[PDB]
Amino acid sequence: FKTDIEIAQEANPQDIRDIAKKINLSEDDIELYGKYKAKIDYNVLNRTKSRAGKLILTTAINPTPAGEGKTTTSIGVADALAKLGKNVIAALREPSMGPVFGIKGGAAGGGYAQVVPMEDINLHFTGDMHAIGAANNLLAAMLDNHVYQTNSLNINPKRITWRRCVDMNDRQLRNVVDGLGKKVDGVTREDGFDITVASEVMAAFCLSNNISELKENLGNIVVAYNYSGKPVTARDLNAHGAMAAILKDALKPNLVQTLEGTPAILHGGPFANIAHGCNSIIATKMGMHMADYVVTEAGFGADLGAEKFLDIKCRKAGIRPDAVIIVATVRALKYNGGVAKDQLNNENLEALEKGLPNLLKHIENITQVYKIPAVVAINRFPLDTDAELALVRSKCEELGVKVALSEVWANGGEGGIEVANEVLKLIEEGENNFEYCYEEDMTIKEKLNAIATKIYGADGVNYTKEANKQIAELEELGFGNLPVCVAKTQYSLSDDQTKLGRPTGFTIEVRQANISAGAGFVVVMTGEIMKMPGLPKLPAAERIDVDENGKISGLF
Amino acid sequence: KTDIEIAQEANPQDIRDIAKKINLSEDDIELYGKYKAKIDYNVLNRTKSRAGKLILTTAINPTPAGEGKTTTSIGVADALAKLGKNVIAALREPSMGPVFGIKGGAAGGGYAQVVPMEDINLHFTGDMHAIGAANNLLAAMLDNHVYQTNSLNINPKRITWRRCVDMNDRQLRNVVDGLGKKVDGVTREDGFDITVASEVMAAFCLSNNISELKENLGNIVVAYNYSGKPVTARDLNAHGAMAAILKDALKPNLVQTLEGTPAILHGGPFANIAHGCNSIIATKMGMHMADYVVTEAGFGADLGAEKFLDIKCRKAGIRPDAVIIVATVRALKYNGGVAKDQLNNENLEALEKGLPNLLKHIENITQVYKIPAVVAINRFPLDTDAELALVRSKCEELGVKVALSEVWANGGEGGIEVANEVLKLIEEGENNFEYCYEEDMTIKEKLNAIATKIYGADGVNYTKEANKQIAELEELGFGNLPVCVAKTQYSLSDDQTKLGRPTGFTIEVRQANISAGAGFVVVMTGEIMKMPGLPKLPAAERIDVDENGKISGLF
Repeated sequence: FKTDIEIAQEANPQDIRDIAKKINLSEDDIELYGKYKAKIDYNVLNRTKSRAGKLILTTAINPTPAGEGKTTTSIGVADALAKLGKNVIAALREPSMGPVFGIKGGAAGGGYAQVVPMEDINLHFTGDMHAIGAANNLLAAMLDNHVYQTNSLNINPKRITWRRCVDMNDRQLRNVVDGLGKKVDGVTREDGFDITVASEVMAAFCLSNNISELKENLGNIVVAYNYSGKPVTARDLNAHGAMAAILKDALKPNLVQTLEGTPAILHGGPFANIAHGCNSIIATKMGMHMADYVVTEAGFGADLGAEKFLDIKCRKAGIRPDAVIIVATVRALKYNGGVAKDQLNNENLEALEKGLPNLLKHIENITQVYKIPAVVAINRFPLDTDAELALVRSKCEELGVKVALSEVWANGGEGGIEVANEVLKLIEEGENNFEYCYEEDMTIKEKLNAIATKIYGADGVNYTKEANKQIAELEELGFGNLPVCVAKTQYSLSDDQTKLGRPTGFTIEVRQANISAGAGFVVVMTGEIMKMPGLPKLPAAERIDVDENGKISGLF
Repeated sequence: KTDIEIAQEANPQDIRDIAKKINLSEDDIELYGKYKAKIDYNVLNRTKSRAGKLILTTAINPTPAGEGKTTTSIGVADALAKLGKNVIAALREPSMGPVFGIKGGAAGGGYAQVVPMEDINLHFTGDMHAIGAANNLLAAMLDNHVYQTNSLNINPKRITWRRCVDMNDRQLRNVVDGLGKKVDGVTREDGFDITVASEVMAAFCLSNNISELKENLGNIVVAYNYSGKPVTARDLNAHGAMAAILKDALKPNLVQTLEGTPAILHGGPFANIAHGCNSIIATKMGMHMADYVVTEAGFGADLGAEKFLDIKCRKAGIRPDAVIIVATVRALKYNGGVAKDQLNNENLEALEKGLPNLLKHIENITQVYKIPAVVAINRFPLDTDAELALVRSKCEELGVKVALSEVWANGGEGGIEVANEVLKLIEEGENNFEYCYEEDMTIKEKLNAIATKIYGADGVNYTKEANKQIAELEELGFGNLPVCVAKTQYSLSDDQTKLGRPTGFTIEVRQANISAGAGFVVVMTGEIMKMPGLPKLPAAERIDVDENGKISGLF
């Protein structure tokens, strides 16, 4: 048994200039950040011909307390396709540095399906998070400056929605009052900080097809409302040009590699509840432009990440997945059947059949609602009996979807050959009549009803009085044509985190709706959301140390 | 031509070729593009030093118009390269915040610049972001400790640590945080500084290595307990994580001048509440990789040079071999009573009235610190030969040559006269370097030595709160540390209107604070703005990006 850090330290990563050569990138097309990291110039998309690569989307069932192994499968499949002689790129998200100092930080993946360098990725990496935060906080500085100087835009201070950010888990900054002191020290008002990955800049950063669309999206950001009730934008403050300049280099995707030398692109990392939870469009487009196959993923389960990948990202990017990988484990399905977190290692065919409807619902959503070829990837554990694996296979064969066993955590690309070959079969043969869940012409409530009934399995959607008032205001201002991003719990298809398996007779309770005009969707809240996490009693930072030679210990 | 046209028309060499000039291998540097690199600080442990000489560039008290101190440092470095010397220019990295308020600007000016100018003004190599992340992590765990248990018995009204952001945001000067539910923290007053004002930056620049950085960060006093005792970052188990955040940032950044001379940019603290010099690691790396190092200190010789010598050189164990004092005829005539609009006209009477300012800085460098000095005059076209002869005559009486500098328009060729006099001062080797005070003196004795010897004051006056704060610092054991005086830079006194060389004045001290991480006591003679504000029409409104990602409007 080797830890993930031991494995990353014993692997021999190639010079990134050689990794770039695998995808036909020259020295003038990349900017080095050391010998193991590089940023890819996004202008290469204009002076090279596209390869029209295939898009493979990795999703999973609803998260369980001790699983969440979507990324290990994405990397293993990418390494597997490389073993089979394919030109493949893995497209993933960059994690937030903040949580590393609270709860222990981890690898991009795990076991022998990792991305290297592990230490840099968890920390500053190539500086993307700092640039997003600087753009977010510049807009806030220019907003408060306008109100302080003249307020010729007639901004109402009690209606300012823009919040500052920091890449730290600091509960102290959730609710603040600033602008205190002398008359030269600003205008007093209530304010607050989010974690940087929660900023709307991050969502617009990840949903821009190029630098021109980024500057336009940043300008459309609604930061406040005037006394007449009309939105005030970053463009009204003449700030989006400076924000785009701060993000000029950050928008270049970051090129790294897996343990086996497979090219990997890490770019962006928004939330999967108040945002779409996918990596940037630029990274996915660049992969499809430079490679024949692209393996990407979406956060949480297929009811949240895959739904937002298809109904938000793919719509704005003009792309369509050719195959979908649905990751699940026998332990996770038995958890949906009533087994506690301590009894999962024992064989239980009865609870496996009670939790299996969860996997079956995600299969029906991908294959019958969106009409995309799918394959179930089971991360096999040693104590998984042949009767348990045969039951999951039989119930999935009834829906026309194969079940491939995955062992990428211990064997790397060799553990994903069975999944990769089934994906290649789904791409060559098998139909793809990709359909969205809803259409843009529908109203906000019609789109919410389409998601809850088709995807979640609910009978309908209920709204609070505040929700009905906010939604109607959005319709009057012209935001009813945009997609909706539902912020609900990930542990269940419903909004109740205890309804495991496949709930039926339930309804969705909507309590808040806000506009993210930069990214181009409406955030609909079905509960309370923590946009700024807190530090525990004993933060992981207390164990982090540096020796006399500059070597970091205690990160993991 | 503007500074951008000169920087855009220049052909910068690949940074790997610049590294070869200073005997750096490929494994000794980390590339940030082909024009920037970070130097592994571990090279100082596996290679032998060249024992390079240290050249300090300072100037007279700043004037509201001319500011060519950095331009002279770069021009002289290029001049020494012309003479066949192995030279490195060591300078500071500017703050990104002000770029969005007023203009962004060149590292230098004219034909004495450092390239790439766009990256230096913006994210550069990410050092500023790392300084801010460490500052804000310590603040997060400080508030977290009080929220969880407060077993250290921290008094919230006595928390001195402030958060930071690299933006000119006046809104964050005075805040109240910890509001809301019981899970949202402990309510208290707080505030933000600009990142370069953080104490992390001063300790970052005053650490000889990564081990000293982690120890200095641990000594940072963030608050006081109810018993009046200091609470440190080490008490919070925070300095290990802070040093990790700064592991790569502590590596000096390698760039180049317009003429290919190697240049190192690292650190940039304030020159009033801090020492206003670049990092010790950068200066040590320069002396380790080159035979001559040209560095500078912010503001005039009464502030930057005093803190470079009495703080930086003390903690680093180095001593400058020569000092360059930069001045202009317009600046000296400004100290003589001429307004900002009448400076282009000849005025030999006002030139003699403002010259005592330059003469005072010469006496401080040569007679108090006993360092060879040379005056570099950035010559303007309307400077008459009679004006240049008067400045020369008054300086020859003090035993200091006057060399004319034209590096702004001609580059290294304009600084050959300055460079040759520096080498002449160096080839003698006589080192009688003395500090202004000694560590065993008390805080009040150290302030009196600075005010009388350097500033020219009769003495130092203190308010009752200043006497109370200083006495508290003495009880806690901080009286053995150097002092960093935070006063106006436009005058030798604390009154910004007393130009020239004031005589009958006294220094008024109103507050004293401890920066135990950096290792000095900050003494203010007035109010200091640690968070600047945006103007009515910020330069950010002119910044734009085209369809290919080219930035316009930065300068």
